[PDB]
Amino acid sequence: VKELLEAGVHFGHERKRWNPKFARYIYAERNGIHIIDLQKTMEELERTFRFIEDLAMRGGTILFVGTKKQAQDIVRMEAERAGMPYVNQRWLGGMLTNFKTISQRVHRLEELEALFASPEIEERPKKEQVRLKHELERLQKYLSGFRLLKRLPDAIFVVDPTKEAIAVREARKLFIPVIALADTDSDPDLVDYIIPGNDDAIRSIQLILSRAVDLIIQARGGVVEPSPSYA
RNA sequence: CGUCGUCAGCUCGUGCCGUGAGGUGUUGGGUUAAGUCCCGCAACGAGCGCAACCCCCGCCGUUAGUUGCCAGCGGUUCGG
Ligand SMILES: [Mg+2]
Ligand SMILES: [Mg+2]
Ligand SMILES: [Mg+2]
Ligand SMILES: [Mg+2]
Ligand SMILES: [Mg+2]
Ligand SMILES: [Mg+2]
Ligand SMILES: [Mg+2]
Ligand SMILES: [Mg+2]
Ligand SMILES: [Mg+2]
Ligand SMILES: [Mg+2]
Ligand SMILES: [Mg+2]
Ligand SMILES: [Mg+2]
Repeated sequence: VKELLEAGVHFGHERKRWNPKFARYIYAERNGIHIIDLQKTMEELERTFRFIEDLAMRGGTILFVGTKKQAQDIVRMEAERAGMPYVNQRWLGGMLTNFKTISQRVHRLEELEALFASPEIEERPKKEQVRLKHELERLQKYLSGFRLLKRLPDAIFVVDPTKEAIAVREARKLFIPVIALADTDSDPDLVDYIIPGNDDAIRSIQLILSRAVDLIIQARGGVVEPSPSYA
C-alpha cells in the first residue's frame, strides 16, 4: 500500500537544527537543508506498517497524536476514519500515566451529554445553563478524540516526536509502543517504529497518515478509496 | 472566646520533576471586593475558605381590618 513517489510530497526539510542521532537517516544537505534518504523512509515504512497491520487485525487501538497547527485537523480526519482515538488540541499531562484520573473527565463530558440531552430539569438557574454549556463546549475541545479511549492504548502514532515529547515519554514510561513520523530534528532512539520524513508540510502528513489508515481499515474488515484532504 | 483577619488564603488525591528536604498544581497574562472569573500551562481534579442559600432596610403586589387607619357621605357633646 506504501507507494514510491513520496518524493512528490516532502523528502524532508530543516537546515542544521538537527539531532545528530538522525544522521543515519539523511542523504545529504543540498539546499543547506537536511534531505532524508527516501530509501530509508521506504525500508522503515515496511517495518513500521507491518507492525501497524498486525496490530489492526488483532483489534487493538492506536492513539493518534498531533497538536501542531499543520497536523491539527488532518489527524482528526484520518483517525476518525479508523474510528480510533486521537488528541488534536492540547496534550494533557498524564493522559496515559494518570489515565483513570483524566478518564474521570470524560464521565463528566458523558454526564453532560445526558443532562443536556434534555430535559431532566431545565429548572436549573439561568446562570447555570450558560456555565455547563461552556463546560461541555470546553470539554468537547480537548476530550473529543480521547473519549473513544476507554482503556490504555496498545501503541501510539505521533506526527512530531519532538513537539510531542511528553506523549512519547508517557507511553514509553508505560512500555506502550511508539510509532512516529519524524524529521531530522527528532530523536530516533525514542521512537519504536519510525517514519523518517517531513513532519511539517500537510502534504507529507496526509500521505503517511491516510495511507496508514488504509492499512488499519483494510486489515480489520473491508477496504475503501480516497479520504478527505485539503490541497 | 480574643487576635492576626472578611485578610485570600490553607491544603489533599493521583500523575509529573528532585538522591532528598521539597517542587508542580496554587505559578504565569488579563480580571475581581475575593485562589472571583477568563486564557495559557505536566498537570487533572477535589476539599476547607470566597460567593450564594438566612435576617433587617429600600419599591411593588397578594392575603387580612382591630386594639390600627379616615379618602368620601351622614351625625359630630365639638375628641376618628
Ligand atoms: Mg519539525
Ligand atoms: Mg537539586
Ligand atoms: Mg521519585
Ligand atoms: Mg509536595
Ligand atoms: Mg502532589
Ligand atoms: Mg498557596
Ligand atoms: Mg505553594
Ligand atoms: Mg494570575
Ligand atoms: Mg473580600
Ligand atoms: Mg474558587
Ligand atoms: Mg493552572
Ligand atoms: Mg418598616
